[PDB]
Amino acid sequence: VPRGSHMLFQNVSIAGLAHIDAPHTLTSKEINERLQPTYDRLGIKTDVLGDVAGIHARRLWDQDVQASDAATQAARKALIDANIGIEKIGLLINTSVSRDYLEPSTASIVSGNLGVSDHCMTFDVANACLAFINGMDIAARMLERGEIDYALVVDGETANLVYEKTLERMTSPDVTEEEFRNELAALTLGCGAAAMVMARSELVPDAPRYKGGVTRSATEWNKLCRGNLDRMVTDTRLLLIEGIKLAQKTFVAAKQVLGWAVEELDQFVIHQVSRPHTAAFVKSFGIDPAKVMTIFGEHGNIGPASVPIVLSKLKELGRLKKGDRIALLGIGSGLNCSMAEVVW
Amino acid sequence: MLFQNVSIAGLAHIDAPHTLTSKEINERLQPTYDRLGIKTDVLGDVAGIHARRLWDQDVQASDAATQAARKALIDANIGIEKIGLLINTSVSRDYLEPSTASIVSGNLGVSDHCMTFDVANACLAFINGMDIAARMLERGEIDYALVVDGETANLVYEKTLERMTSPDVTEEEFRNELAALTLGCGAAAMVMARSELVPDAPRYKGGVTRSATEWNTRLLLIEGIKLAQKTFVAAKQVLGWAVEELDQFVIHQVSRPHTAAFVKSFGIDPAKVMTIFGEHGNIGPASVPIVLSKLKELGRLKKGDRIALLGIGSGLNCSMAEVVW
Repeated sequence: VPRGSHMLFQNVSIAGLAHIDAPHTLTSKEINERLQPTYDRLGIKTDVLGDVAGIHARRLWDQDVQASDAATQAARKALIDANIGIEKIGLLINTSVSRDYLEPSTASIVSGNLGVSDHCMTFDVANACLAFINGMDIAARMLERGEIDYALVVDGETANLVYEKTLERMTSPDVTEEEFRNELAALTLGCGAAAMVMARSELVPDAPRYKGGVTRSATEWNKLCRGNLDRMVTDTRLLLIEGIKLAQKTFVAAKQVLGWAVEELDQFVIHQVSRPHTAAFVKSFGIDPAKVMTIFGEHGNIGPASVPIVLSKLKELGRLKKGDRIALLGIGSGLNCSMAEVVW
Repeated sequence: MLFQNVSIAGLAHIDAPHTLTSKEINERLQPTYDRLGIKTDVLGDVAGIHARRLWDQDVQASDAATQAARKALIDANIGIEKIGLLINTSVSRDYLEPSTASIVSGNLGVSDHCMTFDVANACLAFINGMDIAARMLERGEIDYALVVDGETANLVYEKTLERMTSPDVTEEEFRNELAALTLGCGAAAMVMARSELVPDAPRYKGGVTRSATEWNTRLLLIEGIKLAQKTFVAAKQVLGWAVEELDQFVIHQVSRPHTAAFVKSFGIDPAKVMTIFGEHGNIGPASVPIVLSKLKELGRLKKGDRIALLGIGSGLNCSMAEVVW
């Protein structure tokens, strides 16, 4: 019986993938030492970072590293992984939450750094921690159509400033319990970068395929997590609960359009938000935890770069083999939930 | 191949309510002009910007984009429940996270199927957003899309005026900051749709982009125009473009010198280039759709009119697209 493609992407591949780990380690132990007087004043006796959130360390850049710098570093690495020159790139999309300026785009700055040709289309996409997937989808539609041969999706996150200013606010003798709780999740963020080269499958016959997938939203929850360059406020409780509710809705759609059943997927590359988020997600959908790599523990939450960083790390570790069915998914501020598939 | 089944179902713009005249601004800058020995009225006489609009205090980009979106929905005569994609393309943004799109969408009450995100690309983003939406519409992923753009500049004026009139500011800094005093507030939204749903609606054909990211305001001019020429050459090949066959050019709204340079370089009839920066200043990526909406509202657009949407944006980037009314 002839069936439709369910609008999944055809002939779109992943030609190259790379990640950058930021150089300076900041441990939760050091952070707690700094916060201890405030903990004591608030009567907080558990390690809310290392034991509850499950984050033991995260990485930071130097103060003077911009989103675009980190993104550029990842891009050059991904180009090498794809064994192609920048002159072949017809589209470059930057998907980071971190941003150099209001304008021009961070993508234009990265493109300038790399030396893209005058045919290269560039722009930023912003959608909290799901934007890398959005950028992949945007690139995929052009590649499928045959408009371009290769695309770069890039993402550099700088959390230095938010750490600096949050730690200052959270150690004020005047800080309230409410503001402390509001800003706590900022201390689970991490720096890092990722880049991906995507291509028409014709050019890279043995490369992984990207099929795309599905999205559902609950934009009535757009206030749950709000962040600027120096401050992030989060309702962690509702983020968790409403996130899981939305994911259940998305999974139903995934089953319909992707044919997903959890036992048949080989890897789940998921949003890296916290141990409790991960535990709840895995438990909600009856996922085998062995199929869910996490990096939150030593890198924290790297926003929209998290997913591709985890994928790149799976690649470098030799965890992925030809034929493996890889679920890429995330819940991001919005609220939004996207689920997509890669066949290695 | 150009897009064959992508149409414009609805279009609206919002003019911001408060006028700040350049004469009013100038009275505040006079002492500083004198100090630097300038003498020239850069805003009024050079840039040709005599006024711009400002929102009420505490209007956010999302608020302005929401007002426009509601008006565009009415223009399209559809309910919010029909929207499957909402893209926000504004330079102004409420936060880094979440997207300004999600906030506008929460204000409108979009459905749980509605995909949203922001696109940022200086003054070109609306055209980028249209193109992204067109691709989804064409593939049958959605039936209707909103592309929205709300720009706020209130804070810019307060901050910049104070800063530029402070002691020790150089002629260099002062002139750079004058540029900020050409920015205006405003909003626009467009409903795009699959054509079989809206026969007789204008059709979006798509377009071309060229970039000069090596260039990353007097230079913005010449280099931008050079980039535009390159882009127009490409446009000729994908769109069948010839200057004399286009009925309107809807362009980035930056200044008189930018506009005159563009018109002269391409040998365009200035009557085919509506401008609004005289009264509204530079509204960033909202400028193009605001001008298109004003042309529509004013009865300037006729069935079969061939319309060039184009912008020269920071990057440098240049994008051109065609709408057939």
